[PDB]
Amino acid sequence: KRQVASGRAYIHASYNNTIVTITDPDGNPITWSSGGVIGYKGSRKGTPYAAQLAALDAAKKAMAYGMQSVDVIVRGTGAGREQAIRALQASGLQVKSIVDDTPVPHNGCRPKKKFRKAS
Amino acid sequence: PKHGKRYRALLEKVDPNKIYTIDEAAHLVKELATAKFDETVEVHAKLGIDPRRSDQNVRGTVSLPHGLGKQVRVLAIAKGEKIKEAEEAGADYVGGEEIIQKILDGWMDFDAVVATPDVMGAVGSKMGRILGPRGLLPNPKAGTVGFNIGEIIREIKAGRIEFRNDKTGAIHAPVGKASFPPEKLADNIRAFIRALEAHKPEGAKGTFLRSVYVTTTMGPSVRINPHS
Amino acid sequence: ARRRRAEVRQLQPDLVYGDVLVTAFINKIMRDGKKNLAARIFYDACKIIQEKTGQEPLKVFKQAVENVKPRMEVRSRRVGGANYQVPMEVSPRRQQSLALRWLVQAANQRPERRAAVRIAHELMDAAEGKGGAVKKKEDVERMAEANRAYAHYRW
RNA sequence: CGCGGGGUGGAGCAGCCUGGUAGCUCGUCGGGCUCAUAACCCGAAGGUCGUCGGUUCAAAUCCGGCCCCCGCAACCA
RNA sequence: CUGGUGUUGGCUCUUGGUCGCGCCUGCGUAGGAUAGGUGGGAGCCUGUGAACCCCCGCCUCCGGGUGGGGGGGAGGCGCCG
Repeated sequence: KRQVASGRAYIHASYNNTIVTITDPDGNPITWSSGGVIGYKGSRKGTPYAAQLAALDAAKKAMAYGMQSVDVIVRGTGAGREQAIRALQASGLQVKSIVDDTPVPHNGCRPKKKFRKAS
Repeated sequence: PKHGKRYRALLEKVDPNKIYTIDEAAHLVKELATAKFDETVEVHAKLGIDPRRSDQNVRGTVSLPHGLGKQVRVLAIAKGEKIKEAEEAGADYVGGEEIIQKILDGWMDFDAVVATPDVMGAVGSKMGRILGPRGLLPNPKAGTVGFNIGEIIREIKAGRIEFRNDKTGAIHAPVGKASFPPEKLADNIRAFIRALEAHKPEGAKGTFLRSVYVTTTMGPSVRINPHS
Repeated sequence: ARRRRAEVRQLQPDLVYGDVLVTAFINKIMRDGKKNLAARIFYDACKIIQEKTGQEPLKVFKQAVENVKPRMEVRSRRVGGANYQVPMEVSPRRQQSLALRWLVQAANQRPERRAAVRIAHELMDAAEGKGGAVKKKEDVERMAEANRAYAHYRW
């Protein structure tokens, strides 16, 4: 309903799928998208091309929502991530700025044995 | 804008909540017919029935005492002495048995299409798939069937009309023109209101007549009183 | 070809229309060195293009090898015990070899008597764009630009 | 038994409602393709729209009788 | 255990399913577009601003329908095809 031109776009890029949310200046979802939202399923979600599409789809579904300029914040790794940022730009939006806010424990919870190879 | 300047001025002489019997409607529709041409008097209404079943789907015919004023070109698909029977009474096209061979590529709408009881085996495949829901169906309940085909054509050229119920549940049919005085319009609109009362389906519950509107081609309508 | 980059074999200009492309198409039309009945056929085709369409056969032939050249395709290439079908634009040389070869193959799946009328009727359809040979061009690109997920392995 | 929803290729199902549109998908099958198969893609055999009558110049449709499944709450001398 | 009522009173906020209307929308395909349906219609919409250029509310099966303000001056829509 409400329509505000200034925004904030989130890129949660993992390994098995890159996902992005677009919030308002307060950080409240206006709409979101992802490698799954698009036609893709399975592994080919983690792929970059998927990331792009997700980003694009997110953009448009954010555009016709009264959007014009967003503040991008990525989190995670995986191919998709990169493409995702570049995608938001050359897509019709206004990438006001990009930040790299990946969560990192100053050594907290012990990771699964997969992530603990870093013995 | 949304409306017009020749249309909206007509929205000053009629109150929707003020029920104008067919006399304050037939006197006020004489001040709604402002057109280069001579309008009509579209008579509409919403009946108390169910248009999705076949016990209350009203239909039939009814001759209005003064007529319409707009000439209808009636034709025929006779069989026997009913070829010269529709040509002595007055018909544009008549008994040619199967003149369906001309109208199978083109045609710029005349007005009517009648027939008789014995040409029912192939008067369904030749021109049964064209005029279909184009209200020209030789429906016997519509009044376009019978050996008395030239007798049913001297009343549809001199008054009589057809009111059919559609999918939604209402009943339309014109009852005159706009140049017809307060006597020719009001009396006529009374011979069509019996056609909805007398043809009133059986399984229809409640006050059959929920409404009965009467306006003018390009003009505003009046929620006219039911019986008067 | 494990050392040098193979080596592009050079054709011999067509004796009637000049173009090397021409003779190449014939080389495919051919079977068992029967370069004569091979050649023969190609032309007879043109004689139909000439009578069926007041268009110069060459002008038609060229435009039929074009409307068929596949701009991209899928090729297998494993990376981690998985056979993805990666897509990548195709060499301008192979881009010809395919079209040529297919125009030929297709022209033999039609219910036509003499071979002549086959290569002819076909070509005329490759130009218009509606052919069985033109077909693969479409069904070979529908493939890629579909698996465009694995694009990122463009070796 | 009173109420009401619809039977459609081998199966289901949008179309009905708001008249004239055999449409969606898998099996089937010829073929393109690939190491192999699925996916992808062209072409096709398969629908009396349960049935029977009328309304219809035309009815899968509106529809009266109706075969049968589903849903339904009650009741059970 | 539980719904309705009685003992049972004050003060604002929120929001349905009905029914009072004021009002707003619709598209398979072929087709210039986005044609719910029947009846009427050969005629009306503009000097209370029309073809179009700019901006926003709204709706979306995203092609585009819709309606007001503000540039601008006289052009639209349909029968028929």
